[PDB]
Amino acid sequence: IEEGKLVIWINGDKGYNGLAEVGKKFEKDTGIKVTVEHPDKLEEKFPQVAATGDGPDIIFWAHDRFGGYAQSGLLAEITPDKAFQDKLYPFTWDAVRYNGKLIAYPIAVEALSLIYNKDLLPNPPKTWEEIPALDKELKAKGKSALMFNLQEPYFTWPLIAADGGYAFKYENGKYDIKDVGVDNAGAKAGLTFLVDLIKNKHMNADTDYSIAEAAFNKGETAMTINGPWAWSNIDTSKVNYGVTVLPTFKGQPSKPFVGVLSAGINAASPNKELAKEFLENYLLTDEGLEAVNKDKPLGAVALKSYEEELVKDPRIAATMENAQKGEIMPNIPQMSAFWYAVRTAVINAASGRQTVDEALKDAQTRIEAAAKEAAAKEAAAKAADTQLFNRAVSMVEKNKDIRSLLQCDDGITGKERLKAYGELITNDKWTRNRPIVSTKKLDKEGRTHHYMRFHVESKKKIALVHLEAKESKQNYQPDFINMYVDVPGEKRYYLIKL
Repeated sequence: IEEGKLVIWINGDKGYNGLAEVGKKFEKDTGIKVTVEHPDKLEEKFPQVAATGDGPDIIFWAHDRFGGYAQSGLLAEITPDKAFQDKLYPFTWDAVRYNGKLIAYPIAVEALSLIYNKDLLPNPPKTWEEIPALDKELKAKGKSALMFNLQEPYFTWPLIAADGGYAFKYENGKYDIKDVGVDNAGAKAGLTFLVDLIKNKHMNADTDYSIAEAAFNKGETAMTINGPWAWSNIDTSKVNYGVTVLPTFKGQPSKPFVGVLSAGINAASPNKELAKEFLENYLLTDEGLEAVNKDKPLGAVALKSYEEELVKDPRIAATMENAQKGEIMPNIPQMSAFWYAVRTAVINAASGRQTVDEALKDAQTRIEAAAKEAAAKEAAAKAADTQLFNRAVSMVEKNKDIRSLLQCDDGITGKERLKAYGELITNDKWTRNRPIVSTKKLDKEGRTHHYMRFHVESKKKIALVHLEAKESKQNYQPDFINMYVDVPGEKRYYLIKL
């Protein structure tokens, strides 16, 4: 990655010519060249090139893919101040957090809405419960009330979640991956309502994306559930349509999954401050987003000032309302198990191959099984820190010069047993437990650097040890490249220098 310029990757269905115009304005004002590219499979290539210290400085993609990048240490923690954060809707910041850290800037927000035919239905239903009666009325006119894709859980989840289903619990700013909400009472109630619509012939278990789109766009059904990617085909159909809040179920909003197009900074980039400057001062502004939107519509946006302009279009207002009431898509890898399992559950419940309770219990079990590891990854990460600490403690306590600085009680009867432990303030947080931890950065070459501090104590002195270790390409264990000890009243002592 070249220092003093920015390279940006974004998908080829986005407004990349518009983004390139924001880049040319940045360059006009600052002298810094901005190059926008839209390589195919950028989301698969990114983690491969970033790990070698290559790739773009900034990547734009749906927020949920960034959890895996962050787990791999490939995204830099971003540093917007609180004034900047207050310029975006607060829920959007929840979509770009991993391990308690902000790892991308939210740009736009997408979610399913209720799309309705204003000529058949000028007053669409506020509740799911009223849809059976409305269908009876529309059936008498040779129409139906509602058709939408029943094959895919992304489309059926909004109803299943409404009364309390959820993929994984989000609480205290993070996911509890072992806390899955697929076979709880809320999910059962929503899926039973869906299956009852099918049993009562208000919907057909075979309806899929194409069949529902064709019925709505031909004026055969009064409503569908779909997202903003579908609006252009309806425009061509000339159906007189509106877009509105999804119906409530048991008095609770339907909860569609929310996707937040976000901009992440490559952890290996030598241009992190330039990327922040571009993103905060040029892109996430009314003028910057307008330029992107004019090329290809962003939909609803995270930036309050520009969203307040876009909602002149009530369809955009509806996307945002549904998104604010929705479930942010989780950014953790066990969602692959969620999709696989809930897809079978909903198909089987809708076909009658299983009951709702059996279908959802089987799904819940499969997801929990998938979630049983993942402890393992953070456990292994912690054990890597414990190994760095134990190696460093051994080096320090074997060093004659450091023992002397610590005024160790050593002599013919024995050597003093030193204690070692972490700090009371760790990453600016009160930690009475004195934890052993490192922080990580990626260098220009994509190699991981680990930074750790800990105390060593003799009866006479308590010192602070600092170390930096660098990932090895030959060995599992990293190499120490810097290590020093500050003993009060003494000169800093380097065990390893540079």
